[PDB]
Amino acid sequence: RHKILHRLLQ
Amino acid sequence: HMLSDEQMQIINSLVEAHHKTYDDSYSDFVRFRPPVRLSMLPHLADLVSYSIQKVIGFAKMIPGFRDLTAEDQIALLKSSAIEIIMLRSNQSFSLEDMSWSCGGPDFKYCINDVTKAGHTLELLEPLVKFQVGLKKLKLHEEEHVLLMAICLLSPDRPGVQDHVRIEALQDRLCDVLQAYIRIQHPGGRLLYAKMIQKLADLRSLNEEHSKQYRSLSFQPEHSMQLTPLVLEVFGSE
Ligand SMILES: C=C1/C(=C\C=C(/CCCCCC(C)(C)O)c2cccc(CCCCCC(C)(C)O)c2)C[C@@H](O)C[C@@H]1O
Repeated sequence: RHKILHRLLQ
Repeated sequence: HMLSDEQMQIINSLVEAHHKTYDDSYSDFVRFRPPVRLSMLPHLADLVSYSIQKVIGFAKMIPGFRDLTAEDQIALLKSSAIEIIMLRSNQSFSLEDMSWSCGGPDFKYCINDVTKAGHTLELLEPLVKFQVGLKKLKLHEEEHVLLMAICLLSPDRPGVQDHVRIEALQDRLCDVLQAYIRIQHPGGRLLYAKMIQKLADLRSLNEEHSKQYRSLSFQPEHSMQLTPLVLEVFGSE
């Protein structure tokens, strides 16, 4: 739901 | 009367974290959409979107932030990102100018452009006042780094679920900051309370900004100027 944030949080 | 070893590891890994995620050359500012003097909105969105990426990089290097669930990490970042950006911007805020200074004259942001980025003095009057307040504290970078980690690690944020564990972390960080001032800051004997006072100031600025952001993000001709990161992080999901 927070696609980018998950990605950035590795 | 003396910092322990773990207390000074926390300090060391936090100062390393900040040095890796803040660039005093500001050379990356030339990859944003240039500022125009809502003509300032595209350059501000880019500036803020870039800064959010730094804050996430910094957060990941805080002892034990990574060990939270990914949901708790997102909740902390969504609520505290704007406070942390206000915090770290003190490094570029000048008292002689009363502005932020991150380059030549083009990356000098002044407040008279406030309405050009779609905000009002109702936000930039307290923000500037906050920024000179924080500058007067004349913080060691240890203390400045410690306040960001304490700000980020607030259990009283919407979305948090494990507000015991993250209160423990926040406690371990204040014990360090409390002790750092006692042992290492000359004339540091009421600085803790003043700093904690600044935390509550942030919640007030946060609010104002979140109210004003709502007005932007609801007019699609303006929200089309933001970046996807900004929309996801300052969004409501
Ligand atoms: C972001 C940072 C640096 C400055 C940080 C600023 C500098 C404001 C200049 C604006 C003054 C003008 C040009 C209008 O007159 C800042 C931080 C927190 C909050 C706000 C309020 C406005 C933010 C709008 C965000 C949206 C539009 C998406 O709602 C601003 C520079 C450097 O310190 C790096 C740091 O990370």
